[PDB]
Amino acid sequence: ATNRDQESSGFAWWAGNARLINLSGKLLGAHVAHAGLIVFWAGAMTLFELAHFIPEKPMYEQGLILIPHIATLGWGVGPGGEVVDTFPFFVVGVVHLISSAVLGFGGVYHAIRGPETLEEYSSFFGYDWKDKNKMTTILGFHLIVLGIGALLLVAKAMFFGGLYDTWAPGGGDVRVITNPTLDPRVIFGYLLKSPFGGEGWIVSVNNLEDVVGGHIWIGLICIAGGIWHILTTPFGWARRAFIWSGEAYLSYSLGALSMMGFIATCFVWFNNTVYPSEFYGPTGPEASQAQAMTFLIRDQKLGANVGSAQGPTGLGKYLMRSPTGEIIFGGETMRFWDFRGPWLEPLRGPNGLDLNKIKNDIQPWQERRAAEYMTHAPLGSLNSVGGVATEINSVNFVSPRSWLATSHFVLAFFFLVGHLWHAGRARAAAAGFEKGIDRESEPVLSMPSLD
Amino acid sequence: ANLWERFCNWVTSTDNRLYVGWFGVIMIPTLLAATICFVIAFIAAPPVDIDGIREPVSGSLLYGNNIITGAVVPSSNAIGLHFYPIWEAASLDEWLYNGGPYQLIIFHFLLGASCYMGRQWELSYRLGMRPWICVAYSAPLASAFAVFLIYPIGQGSFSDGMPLGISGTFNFMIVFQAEHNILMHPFHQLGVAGVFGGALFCAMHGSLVTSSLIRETTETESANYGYKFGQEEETYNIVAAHGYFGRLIFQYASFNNSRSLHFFLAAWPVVGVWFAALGISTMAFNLNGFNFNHSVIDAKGNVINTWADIINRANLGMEVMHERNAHNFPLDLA
Amino acid sequence: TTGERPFSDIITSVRYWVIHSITIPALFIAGWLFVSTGLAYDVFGTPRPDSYYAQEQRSIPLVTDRFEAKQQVETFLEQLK
Amino acid sequence: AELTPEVLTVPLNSEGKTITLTEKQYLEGKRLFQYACASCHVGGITKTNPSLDLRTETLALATPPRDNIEGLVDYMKNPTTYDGEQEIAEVHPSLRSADIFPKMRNLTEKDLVAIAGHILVEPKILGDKWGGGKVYY
Amino acid sequence: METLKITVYIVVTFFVLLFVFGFLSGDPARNPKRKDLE
Amino acid sequence: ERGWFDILDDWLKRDRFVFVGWSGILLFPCAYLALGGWLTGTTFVTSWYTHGLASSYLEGCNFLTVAVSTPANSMGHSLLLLWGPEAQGDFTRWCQLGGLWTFIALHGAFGLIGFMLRQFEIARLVGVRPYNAIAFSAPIAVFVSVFLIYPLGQSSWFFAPSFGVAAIFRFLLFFQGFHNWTLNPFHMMGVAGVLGGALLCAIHGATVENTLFQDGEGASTFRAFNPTQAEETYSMVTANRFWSQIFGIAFSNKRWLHFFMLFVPVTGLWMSAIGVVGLALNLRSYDFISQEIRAAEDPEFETFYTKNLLLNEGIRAWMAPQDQPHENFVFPEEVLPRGNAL
Ligand code: CLA
Ligand code: CLA
Ligand code: CLA
Ligand code: CLA
Ligand code: CLA
Ligand SMILES: CC1=C(/C=C/C(C)=C/C=C/C(C)=C/C=C/C=C(C)/C=C/C=C(C)/C=C/C2=C(C)CCCC2(C)C)C(C)(C)CCC1
Ligand SMILES: CC1=C(/C=C/C(C)=C/C=C/C(C)=C/C=C/C=C(C)/C=C/C=C(C)/C=C/C2=C(C)CCCC2(C)C)C(C)(C)CCC1
Ligand SMILES: CC1=C(/C=C/C(C)=C/C=C/C(C)=C/C=C/C=C(C)/C=C/C=C(C)/C=C/C2=C(C)CCCC2(C)C)C(C)(C)CCC1
Ligand SMILES: [Cl-]
Ligand SMILES: [Cl-]
Ligand SMILES: [Cl-]
Ligand SMILES: [Fe+2]
Repeated sequence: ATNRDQESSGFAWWAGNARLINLSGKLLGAHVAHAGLIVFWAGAMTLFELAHFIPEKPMYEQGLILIPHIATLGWGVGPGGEVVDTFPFFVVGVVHLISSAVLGFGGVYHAIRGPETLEEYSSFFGYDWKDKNKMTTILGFHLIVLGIGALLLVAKAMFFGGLYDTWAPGGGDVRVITNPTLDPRVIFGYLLKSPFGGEGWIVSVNNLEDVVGGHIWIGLICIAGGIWHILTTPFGWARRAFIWSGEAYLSYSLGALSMMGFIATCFVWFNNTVYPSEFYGPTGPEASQAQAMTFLIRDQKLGANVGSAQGPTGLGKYLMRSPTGEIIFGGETMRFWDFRGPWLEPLRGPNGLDLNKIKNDIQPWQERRAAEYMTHAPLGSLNSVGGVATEINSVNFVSPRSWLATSHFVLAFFFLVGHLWHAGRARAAAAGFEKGIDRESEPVLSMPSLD
Repeated sequence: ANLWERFCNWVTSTDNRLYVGWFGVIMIPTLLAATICFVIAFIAAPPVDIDGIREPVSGSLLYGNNIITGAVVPSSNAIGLHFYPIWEAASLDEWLYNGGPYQLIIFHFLLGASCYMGRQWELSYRLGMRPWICVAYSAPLASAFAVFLIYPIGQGSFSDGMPLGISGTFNFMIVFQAEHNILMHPFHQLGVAGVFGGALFCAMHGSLVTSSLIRETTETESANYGYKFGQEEETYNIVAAHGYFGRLIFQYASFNNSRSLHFFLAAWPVVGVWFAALGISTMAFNLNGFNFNHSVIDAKGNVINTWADIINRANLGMEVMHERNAHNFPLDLA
Repeated sequence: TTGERPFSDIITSVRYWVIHSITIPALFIAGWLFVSTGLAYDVFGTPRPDSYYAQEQRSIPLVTDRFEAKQQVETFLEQLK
Repeated sequence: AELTPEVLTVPLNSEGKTITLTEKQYLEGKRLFQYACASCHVGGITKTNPSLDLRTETLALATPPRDNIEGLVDYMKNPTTYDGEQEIAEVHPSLRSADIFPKMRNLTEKDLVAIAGHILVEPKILGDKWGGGKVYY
Repeated sequence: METLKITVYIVVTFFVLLFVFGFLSGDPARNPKRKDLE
Repeated sequence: ERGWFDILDDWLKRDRFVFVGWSGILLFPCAYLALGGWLTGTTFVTSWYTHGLASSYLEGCNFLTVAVSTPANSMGHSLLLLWGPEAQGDFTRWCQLGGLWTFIALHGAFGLIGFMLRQFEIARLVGVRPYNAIAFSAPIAVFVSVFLIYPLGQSSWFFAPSFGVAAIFRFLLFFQGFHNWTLNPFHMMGVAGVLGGALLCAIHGATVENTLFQDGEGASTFRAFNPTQAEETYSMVTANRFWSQIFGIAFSNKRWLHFFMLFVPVTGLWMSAIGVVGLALNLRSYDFISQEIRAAEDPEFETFYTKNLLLNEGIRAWMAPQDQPHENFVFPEEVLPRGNAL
């Protein structure tokens, strides 16, 4: 046993994995075994979801998060997002589950049987954290891998059946993407959009042409960047800016994953394109707008003139103006006027919600959809009692959007903490004071008094 | 040294009475702007249409508030999550009506307080300290982010951010209870354990160290003079302290290791408050407290109320009364 | 140390487990039967699911008199027929 | 108090005939009502039109009358407005619109009877709570 | 509106540039112990 | 002198795994019964006859909703002794009347006295100053003010807190709707002392852990401490410089620091207790009179203060009929305060 107690390693059991920092073989095992765990869950969770799945209920009434991801890719679904074939879901689950055994095998082998360090075994697989060129090479390999991943999505969309398009003319459907957006003005334009209301940065992406085009760009950027990093070593200015150690690199990635976590939270909360409401349920903004739509329809059927109906405050009860004048739904949902959805858009004119369209053109499928979304708003208790906090037990419902937003906020937050923990530790360790202040060389004692 | 080199040396100087540093370069102007705007608004701001229903709420001292009722009032529900800087308004009079000061203040504050956290790492590095004081500060900071940014994001409006005022804070709490049943949420319960426990352990540690101070003074002087700043020897007897507390409960429930004890003192409140922050930040996406409304039913099907159902009645009172002119439709969906 | 046998000694010994593989399950089963026989309801006066209300009653049997409170409860119990 | 055969005895039709549901039918009715209806009709109200509830007195004054098994079973096949004047299958779950309300696809005649029986039995248990809304929570 | 906006934009850009160039100016070396971290 | 008293004293004060002492004679039975009574009630005992509530695991409650509930309002402030004129020796009836509530409250109170006596007794034997016992006066002031003085000023024990998670939450919301307790400057000082105490706990723990001297080679630094060591384990000088430069001020005196850590949460709790003594008499900080005079005359004047009173009025009207069943409240739908739509 090498380095497997506190005396020899300097790390207590509860920091046990830090004993692995300079043992590239065992650390490869840890990583491969862990990748096994992720793949295991993806596979097993899918099979669990499928076994529990009732095809004629909406997915979002069934506590499903993985089947919705598969369906968005265009597998197993048809018009309106109706399930036409569960077999693609079965395949995804089984293939992940089988693959996890392989990863688990390699992980266990490297972790307990294989060479503890890889450097003496191989110059290609061995590494020194402080070897800047080797670090950028491995980074380079992984960037190429990621670029290929992004192009796999492009391949599915363009050449292997397409993607589920909630926006498809005549109703949501799986659609092949033949004209992906290549224009860098549009693609990178998203990146420079404000993250505030009515703009929403990248979260605002609202058509599959832009999504696919983005991944073409990202795929090429990642492959080019990967080649770049294999062929180069870090420049002088980068050398002087960073800490070059295993723990430092971990900290950079923790920071990055934290950022991505918060982005994913906002993506699933607001976006209804890559998170189709057919599969994930209505967004918070969507369901609130759907309520206003529902009662506008109801009261207009009863004879209300919804354009001229003045609410208790003086603002229109059903319809009012946004701060820039667009006609929008009234009541509290005034906040949600940036919402856009396939069931609502046919009522939209140049100036916002069109009163003549409202009076004459609302179709029964719009009433149904608005009623459905209003009554599946993403509100519910921790024990999955659907609805407002004062609602009685009866409906077993928490929106997948809530499950996915909350989990990813928690994860992103703790990852920011991990970033700070490890970035601060990497700095201190590099400078040589992570274990405490040298009693005979206490820096503050050589500094002038503040006063 | 050139000018830039000199400037860098001053910024990062360990000799400045207050440390500046690179985080401080952002922190100083942002915190000053937030502070100045807050003070002026709290004294002199006119009423603000918080709920976008042309029903302005007075927050400032000169407009009929005292210290307890006063606030800087959140920006208008008509704005929602839209960015409303001064230059987006047609006039200062419009900016004020719509609650522009709130956005200016909370955005500068959140930026400044994040830099305050970075600055804590930064100085610890310059002084050769271990780096994690900033991780402890991440707990209140995360809590401020929860109530000023994450909750507004989830609900779709800064009008639902916590007001900057004493009574406005209570308003936020009561409405939060109505809409999320926060009391019945385990993350808020962990928060309570965090702060009640933090206070308990604070008093406990205070009392035990104070109890075992080594006699260095006479009765006509404060025992505090028995300790001199920078002395090498510990000022209390930890063995006597542990001897006491280990007998109060039992030996193995007491810390004999000061490093372990002080780590526990850091960890208990910080972790609890992280859960508090995460409670707010996840109820922001309407995953709410436990709902046991009508959970207990008799053999016929009669509802047998529990204390959960009495809570529910209180929550209903809050719900039906809050923002009494703002709802037109039967469900409060955000 | 205070003179008592260390806990870790005790709970890793065969004799402890010979004794306690009997006493622990015995207590657990006794607790179970305290409920399953219905004795718990009788000792504490807790309503069974069919004993909160008479068939047509929807009013709570609230105690309203301090000194005749015992009789009131007894009267409430009689009215369950 | 108990869920007795009498509690479970509800009007079959408008002509004075009753049916006594079994305890298992009552359980099935609750389950199926939760499955297909409670998203809008939790506790006997109607979320998308609170003016109309599932109270027995309300169902009795509906056209055709809906305060009996037959009336309710017919409602679930061919729902109408409260005055019987328009057929609303296009916007209300029914067997006739099982194509657009897919949860109705697996409901059998037996299931409809169980749901109907739930709607009639629940107010006999819950009184004003059924169709009462938050006031009676 | 416009002059204020431009002024704040310039002010913000100024301080952000200080932050970025500042941390780029050999920050790992600004500690009391081991300076050779390049 | 070597009589039975001194021999008993000897045995009581033997150094054993669980110290006993003279204080143990009060403490151990009272604490055991208080805890046992709570577990017994929450497991098996109803609140049907006192409150019209289920409150035990037996009835289907969970850990959050179980409680030992207060007696019926009609009991007034009856001691509700098992052998008293209400229960008349009947253990079953005693449970149904809320006897376990006064059982737990009263044994709880004597148990707390025992615990504080224990703190004094042990401090005396070990030869330390009794600041731990002194600090414990805050928990006692809270327990006594809230569980005893408050209901004693009200109509009955019914309005004391019931011993339960959800029940305590109900008690919080009752105090908001009826007492506007958030507005009370004694509660506000309590909040500052609790949150200030939690702040001090976190910041001091973190400061010590981050100004540690390197006293070992290990990267895990806990082993590099010895209980008997003379030296400070962390640098007060470095800590002081850090906070002086970060925050503007810093502790420089360790004795003061630790006394302050006693002072803050202890003083907070004592302040909250004083406010609750006022609430026993409905002597609330409910209103600002100037606010009300203005708002009554001026229907455009609105503050967060007036908004919170509307919430309070909702709480009162919506919760009172079920929360106060002895009043037999019937509030027709039409009288219930509600805003638009909701
Ligand atoms: C994702 C979770 C994870 C992973 C992948 C690892 C990985 C590893 N750890 Mg860490 N660790 C973890 C979590 C994890 N740890 C947690 C949560 C704690 C706190 C309790 C620790 C505390 C800890 C300490 C203190 C140490 C490690 C060490 C190690 C390494 C050597 C382990 C060893 O010697 O086994 C010996 C154990 C066995 C031989 C028993 C069997 C173990 C195998 C792997 C179980 C496989 C089961 C699986 C179902 C089989 C499937 C096979 C199938 C595919 C065919 C290994 C790379 C050691 C190290 O750093 O050495 C240099 C070390 O000292 N860990
Ligand atoms: C991204 C993560 C994620 C998300 C969003 C979901 C979402 C969902 N799951 Mg899935 N699942 C996950 C991961 C996730 N799961 C994992 C890791 C497992 C393996 C255990 C499972 C296995 C699983 C099963 C078997 C089932 C679900 C089900 C469900 C649904 C109901 C969940 C529920 O009732 O929660 C209840 C809430 C809790 C249990 C509380 C979790 C609180 C944790 C402990 C706090 C975490 C804090 C933090 C991470 C710790 C840091 C500590 C700090 C000091 C550092 C919901 C759609 C159910 C379903 O409907 O399937 C169709 C179901 O039956 N899941
Ligand atoms: C990140 C993953 C990873 C990495 C970097 C390594 C690296 C290493 N392995 Mg381990 N191992 C892994 C995972 C990994 N392994 C997995 C998943 C398994 C189970 C199948 C194993 C089981 C294993 C055993 C039994 C042994 C090794 C050995 C070795 C060493 C020599 C390998 C060699 O010569 O290949 C040269 C190249 C080839 C033989 C051709 C590779 C063909 C690949 C598979 C084509 C497909 C690539 C594709 C992009 C993968 C995508 C997967 C993705 C979906 C997850 C080297 C240190 C040996 C050792 O350490 O010696 C003592 C050894 O005996 N590995
Ligand atoms: C995992 C992804 C990854 C990682 C970890 C790295 C890591 C590294 N890169 Mg590589 N690179 C990548 C992918 C990656 N690269 C890809 C995909 C490409 C192709 C575009 C490149 C092309 C590239 C070049 C040309 C260079 C590097 C360089 C470097 C080094 C320093 C980078 C740095 O200072 O960043 C910090 C970033 C900056 C200093 C930029 C300015 C910072 C602004 C103010 C931040 C604004 C972002 C903000 C958070 C908001 C986001 C939205 C915004 C767009 C509006 C470091 C080893 C350098 C190197 O030394 O080469 C050998 C270098 O010259 N990379
Ligand atoms: C030190 C431990 C201790 C203390 C302080 C208490 C205190 C209390 N108990 Mg608890 N109890 C204890 C241990 C204790 N108990 C134990 C070990 C058990 C298990 C048997 C119980 C079981 C118990 C029950 C079931 C109840 C109590 C109750 C009470 C309360 C009223 C008691 C009373 O009125 O006594 C009066 C008696 C004395 C104060 C003793 C006086 C001694 C004097 C000095 C001597 C004079 C006596 C003389 C010789 C007799 C001659 C009389 C002659 C003229 C006929 C009070 C809070 C009641 C309560 O909680 O109701 C809500 C109640 O119902 N206790
Ligand atoms: C290193 C380490 C660790 C870890 C480990 C790991 C992480 C692992 C792994 C692993 C793994 C990751 C594994 C695995 C696996 C798997 C498997 C074994 C599989 C399988 C499968 C199958 C058999 C299938 C089947 C089926 C089908 C085909 C169809 C349908 C149905 C079923 C399901 C039946 C720990 C922490 C302990 C510590 C020490 C060290
Ligand atoms: C797919 C997609 C897309 C696209 C995308 C893209 C194109 C992108 C990108 C991207 C990117 C392009 C990015 C980025 C980035 C960056 C970053 C994130 C950064 C950073 C940084 C840092 C961290 C730094 C640092 C520092 C400083 C500041 C100073 C000094 C020191 C240091 C160095 C430390 C779209 C939307 C269209 C749509 C959908 C899909
Ligand atoms: C009242 C009374 C009495 C007494 C009694 C007693 C003393 C009792 C006891 C009792 C007891 C003494 C009981 C118990 C118990 C218990 C239990 C029931 C438990 C439990 C538990 C649990 C459930 C746990 C869990 C948990 C936790 C908390 C922590 C962490 C994790 C877990 C989740 C694991 C007498 C006769 C004098 C008289 C008259 C009245
Ligand atoms: Cl309000
Ligand atoms: Cl509304
Ligand atoms: Cl009605
Ligand atoms: Fe200390």
